[PDB]
Amino acid sequence: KRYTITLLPGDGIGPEVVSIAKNVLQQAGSLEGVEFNFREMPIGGAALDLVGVPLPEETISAAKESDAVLLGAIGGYKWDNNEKHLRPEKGLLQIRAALKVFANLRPATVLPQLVDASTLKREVAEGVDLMVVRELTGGIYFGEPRGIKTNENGEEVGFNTEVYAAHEIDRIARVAFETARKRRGKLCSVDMANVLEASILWRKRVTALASEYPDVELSHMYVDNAAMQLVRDPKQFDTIVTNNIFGDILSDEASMITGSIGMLPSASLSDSGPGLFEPIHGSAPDIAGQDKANPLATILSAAMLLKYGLGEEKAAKRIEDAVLVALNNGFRTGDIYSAGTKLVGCKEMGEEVLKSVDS
Amino acid sequence: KRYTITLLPGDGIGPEVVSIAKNVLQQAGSLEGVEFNFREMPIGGAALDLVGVPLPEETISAAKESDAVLLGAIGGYKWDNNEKHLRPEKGLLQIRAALKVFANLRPATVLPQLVDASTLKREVAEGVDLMVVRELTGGIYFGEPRGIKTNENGEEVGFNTEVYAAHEIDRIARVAFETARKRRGKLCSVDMANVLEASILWRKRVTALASEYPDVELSHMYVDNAAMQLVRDPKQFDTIVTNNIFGDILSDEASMITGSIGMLPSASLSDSGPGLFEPIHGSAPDIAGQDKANPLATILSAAMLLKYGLGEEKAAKRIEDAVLVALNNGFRTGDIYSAGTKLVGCKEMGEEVLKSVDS
Ligand SMILES: [Mg+2]
Ligand SMILES: [Mg+2]
Repeated sequence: KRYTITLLPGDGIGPEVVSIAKNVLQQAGSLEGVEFNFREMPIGGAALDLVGVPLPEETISAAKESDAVLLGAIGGYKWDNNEKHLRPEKGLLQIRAALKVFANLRPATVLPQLVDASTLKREVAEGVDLMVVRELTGGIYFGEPRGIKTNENGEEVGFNTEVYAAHEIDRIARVAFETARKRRGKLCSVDMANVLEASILWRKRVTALASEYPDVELSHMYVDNAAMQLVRDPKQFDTIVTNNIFGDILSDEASMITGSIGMLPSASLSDSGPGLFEPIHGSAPDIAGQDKANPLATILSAAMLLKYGLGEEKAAKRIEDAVLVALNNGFRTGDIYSAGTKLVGCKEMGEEVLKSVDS
Repeated sequence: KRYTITLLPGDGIGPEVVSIAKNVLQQAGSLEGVEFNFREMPIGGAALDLVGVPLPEETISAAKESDAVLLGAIGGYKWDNNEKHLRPEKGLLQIRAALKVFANLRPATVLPQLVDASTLKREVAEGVDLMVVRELTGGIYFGEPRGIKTNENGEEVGFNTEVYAAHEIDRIARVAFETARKRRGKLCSVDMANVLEASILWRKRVTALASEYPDVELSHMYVDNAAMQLVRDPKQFDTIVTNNIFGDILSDEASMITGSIGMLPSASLSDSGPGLFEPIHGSAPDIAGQDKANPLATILSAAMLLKYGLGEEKAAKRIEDAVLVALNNGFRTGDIYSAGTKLVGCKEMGEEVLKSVDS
């Protein structure tokens, strides 16, 4: 009935779109007898300016002690020439690690009202609805050893290590099987098991877990083939599970295929703590304060918060329905504007979503 | 005026399409005062059946002593349950290493006659014409150390090493710069320099080579952004250079974006020896001997052989022009057939190309 939510407004358009999502979350939850206590905490450039680091401990503490975390965006010109460990992005890596949210869920859907935004033909883009479950805190991005060394003659050698232990594969796979159960019951595990030992172990562990989720249809696909299949017939996918680097690449491809980056939400889940919910778009510093931002991705991230974070299915559906009503009514922010629709600002789009909720 | 060409017919539709490309190469060459000595040598399943290994030494020798190598296809059901080092695919890895062809060139072009084959809208697909220059013999596919080990806890850990030495990056970059010079003078180097040390070194070496090719416009792009840009605006690319694993993924994405896999040729180039030229499609064992294969990719691979392998540009243009004429005249094999066109078999398509050359 009452949940604790940490808000991380962050940078650029972050505070603006989180403020709207906060209100939508309140109203939708209210209609299901659910109430929230919100606390805003610093992260990213906002934290750098206020505290001097991208992620203060107080923010980690508040996040960990809450039921779920809703983040806006991170990044800005001001901090782009900071040392690496003091860049806003570092705070995002750090809070994922601290919350142990190893599972990144990014749903790529093409909404009926926005089909023509995709560069894919209508009959190919219409009905696309897939979920990339990406291992988020491990693999080659974090693997050791790594470096640039000067070998025995004058010459530099640069190296990185793709590495996963069995338990890291198991836990991301389990989340993917559970996620397929909340969707259409089809899971495609994507790897390079024809050449990489790390992928051979990936496929071995996923294959072994299949018997524990016998209700889910499991298939396997190579990464380069998945990159082709997303272009040729993306409607074939329900849920995809893959490692960090392949998930990064394939999800971004899928996101672009839908055609509307400003619409796309994300969830980052752990085994037993609060999840982290965030739009995948950036901080869009050039339109900050100009009332142009698309709040719908953050609103849909609050819907994922309710569904995947708190198990509040009905409240989440209320949010998703109201977004569809706003789009059905012809309202579009600039990034999704098309002839014959109603171009609106961030605030007005937020207002239109709120009325369908409260209708 | 006389060149030595090694033919590697290989498996499935390989022999069929190489035999046609051989003749097209002969005729086009003839019209430019160029003649060829051809020798066929075993590789793949054909070598396995004949000699017992995927790549006999005699084939390496013949290839190395020739001016260029034209390969058909490799693979088949018969040998799929062979141990790894005796699979047909091993022979392809082995001949690339032996020939030291570290540069894989894959042109993704959407031909005007075949635009509707792409799942991308016509206005996006029309005019796509890019070249992926992929490092072919190094990186994580071949990197050490690698394996699946059992650690401390009795738990398996799987790992691989993405590694490049400076000289490996320099030589693939140089080929890419030289390739952009033969195209539109634009080179986009693709990496993950925001996170991988190996990519930091990649970007450092490519950036340093720019001053030696000041005529070429160099830009840099992250891999996940490139995967998006191929979907959103593939016409923006001329030449791309990238490492083995990223090149594999992005080229396959680009191939699918063109819509017609059976049309796509490839070249693998070395510093000073014979190149290896091959269609990117597989051996298609289900249509072998049925006169259904599309010979055009192999024919266009022979055009790359002339141009990139031997510097015979006019003869290469003769081949390319004849393919366009065949297509303009409405001829289509099954894989590129559309309503209103003339469905033909492999032989007849070959004949139409040959007619156009010899006129
Ligand atoms: Mg990305
Ligand atoms: Mg491939």
